Amino acid sequence: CKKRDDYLEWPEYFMAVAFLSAQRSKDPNSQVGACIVNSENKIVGIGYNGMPNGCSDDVLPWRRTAENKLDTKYPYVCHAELNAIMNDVKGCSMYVALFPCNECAKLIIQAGIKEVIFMSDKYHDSDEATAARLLFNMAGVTFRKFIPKCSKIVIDFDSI
Amino acid sequence: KRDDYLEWPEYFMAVAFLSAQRSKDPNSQVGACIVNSENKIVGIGYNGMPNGCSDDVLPWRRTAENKLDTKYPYVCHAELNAIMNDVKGCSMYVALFPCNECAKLIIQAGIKEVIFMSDKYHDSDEATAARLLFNMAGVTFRKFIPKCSKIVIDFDSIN
Amino acid sequence: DYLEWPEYFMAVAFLSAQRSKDPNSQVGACIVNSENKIVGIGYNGMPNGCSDDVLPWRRTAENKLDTKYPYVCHAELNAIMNKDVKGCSMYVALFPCNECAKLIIQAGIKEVIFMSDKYHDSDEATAARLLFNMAGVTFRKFIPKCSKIVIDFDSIN
Amino acid sequence: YLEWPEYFMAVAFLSAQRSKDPNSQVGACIVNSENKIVGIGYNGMPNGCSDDVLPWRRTAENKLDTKYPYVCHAELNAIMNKNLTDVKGCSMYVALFPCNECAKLIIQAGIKEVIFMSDKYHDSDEATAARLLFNMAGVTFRKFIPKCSKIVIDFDSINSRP
Amino acid sequence: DYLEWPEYFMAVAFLSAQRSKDPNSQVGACIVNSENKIVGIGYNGMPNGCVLPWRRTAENKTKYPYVCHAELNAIMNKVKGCSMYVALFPCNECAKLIIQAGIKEVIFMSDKYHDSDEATAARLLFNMAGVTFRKFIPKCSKIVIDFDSI
Amino acid sequence: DYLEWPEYFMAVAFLSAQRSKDPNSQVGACIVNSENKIVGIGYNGMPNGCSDDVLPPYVCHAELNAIMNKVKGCSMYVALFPCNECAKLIIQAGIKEVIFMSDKYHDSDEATAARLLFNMAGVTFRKFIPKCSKIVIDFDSI
Ligand SMILES: [Cl-]
Ligand SMILES: [Cl-]
Ligand SMILES: [Cl-]
Ligand SMILES: [Cl-]
Ligand SMILES: [Zn+2]
Ligand SMILES: [Zn+2]
Ligand SMILES: [Zn+2]
Ligand SMILES: [Zn+2]
Ligand SMILES: [Zn+2]
Ligand SMILES: [Zn+2]
Repeated sequence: CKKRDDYLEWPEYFMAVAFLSAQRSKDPNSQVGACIVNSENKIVGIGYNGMPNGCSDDVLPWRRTAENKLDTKYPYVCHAELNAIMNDVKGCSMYVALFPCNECAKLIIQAGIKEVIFMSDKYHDSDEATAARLLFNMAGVTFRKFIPKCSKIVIDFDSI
Repeated sequence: KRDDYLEWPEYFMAVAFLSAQRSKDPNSQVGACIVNSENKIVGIGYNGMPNGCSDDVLPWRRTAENKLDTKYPYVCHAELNAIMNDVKGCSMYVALFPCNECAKLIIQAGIKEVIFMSDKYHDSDEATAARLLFNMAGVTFRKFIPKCSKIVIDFDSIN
Repeated sequence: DYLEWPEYFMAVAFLSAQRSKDPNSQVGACIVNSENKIVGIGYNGMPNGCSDDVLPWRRTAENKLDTKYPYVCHAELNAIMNKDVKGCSMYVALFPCNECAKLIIQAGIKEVIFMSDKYHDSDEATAARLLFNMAGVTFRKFIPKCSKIVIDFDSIN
Repeated sequence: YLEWPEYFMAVAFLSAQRSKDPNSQVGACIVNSENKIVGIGYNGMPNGCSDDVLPWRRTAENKLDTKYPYVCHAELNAIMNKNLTDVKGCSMYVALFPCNECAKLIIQAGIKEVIFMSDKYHDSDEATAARLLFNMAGVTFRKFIPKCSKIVIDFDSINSRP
Repeated sequence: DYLEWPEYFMAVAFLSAQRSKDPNSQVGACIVNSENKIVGIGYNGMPNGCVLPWRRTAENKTKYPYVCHAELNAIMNKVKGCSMYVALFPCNECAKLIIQAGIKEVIFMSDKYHDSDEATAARLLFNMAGVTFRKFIPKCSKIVIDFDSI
Repeated sequence: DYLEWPEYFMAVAFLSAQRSKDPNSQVGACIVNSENKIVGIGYNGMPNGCSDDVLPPYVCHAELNAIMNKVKGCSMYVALFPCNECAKLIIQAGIKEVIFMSDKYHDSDEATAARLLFNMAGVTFRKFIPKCSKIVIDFDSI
């Protein structure tokens, strides 16, 4: 009687926590998650994109375009990376579904996170992503693309 | 806003079930998740051998002549590991109702509520003693009823 | 004539501003708990390990990547990252922008005490007020009993 | 004067006298690298369950009428009695060599050393399991050899003639 | 026999006192929070990193110029709204530390020096600052720790 | 022309002194860790709860209050060189360095005993020599 060979390994596990957390998002157009892990391979912070604490997802607007900027989500929304850090984390790594914008890059650096592991870099050519890479390069923060062993993971509550 | 997002009860129990998938135990995979009053996760655990103890030398079987040739003298339950990963005033989501030994730890850690998926062994001495201890310590417990039976995580969904 | 706690903490925020290497704008911030301990201090600048003269400080340029705005960190962000702060109050020179407002709310800060609100009618300021209103974070203008405070190191001798 | 190892073991033994267990009293003391006491424990019922309602007896018709299902060992209580954040890297002084269930806790807590006075149950299965886990995990353990066998605490000593 | 919390805490203070290398006085202190956790332990002695040199110079410029008191050491090892168990009623300097530490109660075994100026000054400081002090009355005078007992 | 850390921290010490209701003298102290974070601030005054008391001994020094207000390996910035009682507190707290502005009571018994204790225990004491002589906080600047 020996150990399992088919268990979930730690890299897929941490990114899966990020993607699971993203499913909590009330944003109809974008759901992103983040997971911060320390040198002990323990999770120290988790976040998803949404409105700030105490603020109703049925009181602030979710639309991406409007005549007045104040009628869009952008003045109000918190990115997954911000929420994970606000949930020390110095010498840690962040698993993220999407390469961080430059504003998140600032927080990541000031939080003392030394490594960002991303699933998608879909907006690589964006100003936001270009500024983020430059900040990480100057700060000595690693960023690398996650290459998963599997494309999907099933949580079955009836397995118990 | 979306009207199909993952709600927090299902999320916290999903975290416990995901963590259980890391277990090297061939017969039982159990996870637990501790959550504070701000609805933040403060601890996650699954069942396994202690830190630095190889899953190859230590036995995984459930029965043998000598108990030292079974997993029971060596294995750490999900609840222990969740706690060892303060937690005073928190809630614990766990796939299986805690044993009495886990109940002791849960009480001494200051956990106030236990939310469980399965109570398979309700009539066991372990579960019976666990309930009494919780009753006396003022730790409440309740069965979790999922909004659905499965959750799929797709890493390609971001693309 | 002794300095009061609020004057002291606003003084610490303004003092902290003088640490800034921004050639055009110097801003400071101080975070305090209910026991009147300073829990965080911040000033505006580039992220840790950066602008060793390398990132731009200019306010206008051909494209925004040549300006400081994609790179610079506000005093409020740095104060929060400079040491939890749940149940604390933040002393700021200027009313925080909506981006700092998000961070303040998520940090669990419950009170912002500001000197100036000169951009009150801006979208950034408006969004900040709305978010604080919804999150239950109060904000009040600081009324100093003294406009100036002099620190002379030779005063002791 | 009392040296530090004798002192920390004496705190463990003194703490055991807090126990309401009428047949066995065990104490444990957790100490960090600066010789600061970071946790103290003794054997007892869990928090909120100590008001002389649970059974202390060792034999009965039914196991649920004994102490064993309910009692917390000293090591468990010391660890749970202050994770000032944590007790990682600390040493535990305990009256008896820990059982294998306490071994699990001690390992997962990040304790690096166990100093014990008695190993009277060393030929036990539980003791063998404990040693295996400690040795595998890299937790060092050593038997305490005290400079003296008895320590007297006297409240009159502050007022009395030396 | 069985020890109640107060006897246990005073016993920790007295046990700690035995670590002292001071030949003239051995004093201990034990600081306890509202949940009966020990948050600080101290005994009297010389400063950290120290026959100490220059003693005659220090004496001329008390007979104990270098000593650090049990109460000072317990506080430095710690204190919210705690209680302090101490073998000997605190002096006036220790009273200030205890007040500034936030300690609300001092439980003392000996008040040998009640009529001293230090103790009088200490009582006044405690009364001004709202810090309770009360004399501890033990059951048995002696507690024996026997390492063979297991 | 930006303020550097040492001047900043001594300025905080001097700013803290102005919290003092003591009409005779005002001293301040600021404790800093190796990451340049303020971890404790103090000024001289009456014990907690006793600021409305006058008693024609009672006073708590800046250094004591800074340590009580929240430090092993830290540095303390102080407006005045510590007395011997504060030196004991500084040593037992594990503070490694005292940076002082004034030592105008150097030949006193108190300051001499303090130096002796710091010498025995290996606490470094450093005369602060500031770049700028004065700093002005201007609330109307915003
Ligand atoms: Cl793009
Ligand atoms: Cl940009
Ligand atoms: Cl805006
Ligand atoms: Cl066994
Ligand atoms: Zn972002
Ligand atoms: Zn269990
Ligand atoms: Zn801002
Ligand atoms: Zn045990
Ligand atoms: Zn004293
Ligand atoms: Zn002094």
